[PDB]
Amino acid sequence: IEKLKAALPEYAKDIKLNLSSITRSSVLDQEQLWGTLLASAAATRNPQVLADIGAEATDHLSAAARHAALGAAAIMGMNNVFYRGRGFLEGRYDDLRPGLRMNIIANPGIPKANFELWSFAVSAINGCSQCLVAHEHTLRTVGVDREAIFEALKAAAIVSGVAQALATI
Amino acid sequence: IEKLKAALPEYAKDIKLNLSSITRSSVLDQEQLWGTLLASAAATRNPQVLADIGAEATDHLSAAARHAALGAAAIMGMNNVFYRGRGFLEGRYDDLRPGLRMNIIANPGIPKANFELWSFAVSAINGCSQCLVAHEHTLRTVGVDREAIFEALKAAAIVSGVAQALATIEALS
Amino acid sequence: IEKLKAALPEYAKDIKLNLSSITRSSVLDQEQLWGTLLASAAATRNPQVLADIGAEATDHLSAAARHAALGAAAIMGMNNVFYRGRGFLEGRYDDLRPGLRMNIIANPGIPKANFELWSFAVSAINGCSQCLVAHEHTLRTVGVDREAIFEALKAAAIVSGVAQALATIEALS
Repeated sequence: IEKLKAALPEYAKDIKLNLSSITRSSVLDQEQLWGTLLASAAATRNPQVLADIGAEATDHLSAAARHAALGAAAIMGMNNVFYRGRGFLEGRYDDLRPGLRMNIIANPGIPKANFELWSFAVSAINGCSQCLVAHEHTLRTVGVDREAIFEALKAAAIVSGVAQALATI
Repeated sequence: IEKLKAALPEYAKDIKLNLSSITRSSVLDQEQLWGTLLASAAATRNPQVLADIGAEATDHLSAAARHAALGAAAIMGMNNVFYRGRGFLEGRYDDLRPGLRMNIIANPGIPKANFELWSFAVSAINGCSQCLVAHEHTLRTVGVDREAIFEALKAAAIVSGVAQALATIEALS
Repeated sequence: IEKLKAALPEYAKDIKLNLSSITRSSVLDQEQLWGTLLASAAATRNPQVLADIGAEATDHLSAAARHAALGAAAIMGMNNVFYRGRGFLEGRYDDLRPGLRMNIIANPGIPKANFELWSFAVSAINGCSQCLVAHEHTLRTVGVDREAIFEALKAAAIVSGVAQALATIEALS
């Protein structure tokens, strides 16, 4: 949403400059861009941005896609915490069974190439490496350029910057 | 708790099933099962979520209990930053008095245990290993199990997933 | 300050003494302690805290300064995520070219040795080791004392504790 680029303060010019440029590249198609932009935004917790990018991510994302990217955010929210947490315990709990349900990572709808990538984005924002890494893997395998994956990280990072600046005014 | 479940969308079923399972569970002291779901929901920072795990906790915890829980998140919000922080600085700050009071550490009511428990929980939501390890090494001393610390982590992670799941819908309309 | 200290609960007793203690600081400046305080509040994302600190802020800080601390939080918000993610990938992308504009960092408007203190404090709140370490290195290079940097870290953690503490009350009841 352009009203979103317009809401950014003047001491956060860079973020604006980075938002209009990331939100209109090409390296990623539309479903991969807006899909990541949507996932990242719900992950910032700033509803302003989620409402805006989402409104824009309707003329690009499919009905299933929207739910997908939002599901990714939902489920990485739990996992990013779990795995990073276990990871900090020197493997001392790797034996138990997490029990956490997550049939959705099997994507329950939409291509994994995209699901997986949006999960990357979210993991980048939440700060969980044991997840950021495996998704870069699951991706790299199914394909996806090293360029596309990087741009997504750039997307997560820029969405996070917008959230912060809009949350300072 | 049961109310909050009809909230999540069709795209977050896992979270739902996940939420009814962690509480339906019985791996730890019912108390340990709420000041952890509480301190944790408080850690998430979602107002809606903190309210529900606020309702079913109304004496589901021992009054001074909530104080300990909610006090765990509050004091950890400080600690998880300072310590994670000092831990990134190559140890060039390991000898400076972090004149930060945290006396609540000598927990109020609740015996100095479940504190380190939901404390541990909170540390997970915030991502501070430095703390997460100490509260675990200590928890594994006051005779606290391990399936229970694990159970706590599952709890911490699930509420966050519930937080994220909710906050997205709570905004869009 | 005072108005914010009284809004906090009883159990958050330790944070109180902390914000109160961090407030009447000598270690850092008026501009320093306050851009940090201001940038940290913005970083905790808590509306109320940004407001109380801002209100008091625009009193010890110049417009160019208040804007700088807010720009730091905004820009670190982008950078703390990118750099952290790239480090998680183990340099396997360390030179793919970020292509992310900054410069607010090159020239923030006010003296760097203050903008850096502010970016540092925010990187501690977001938890980016790559950034904290860079900004901490930079700081020493330009003359700031580790006591001062240590003071900024504390500020950030204490402010964080405030946000967390005030957040729960604001939610429940």
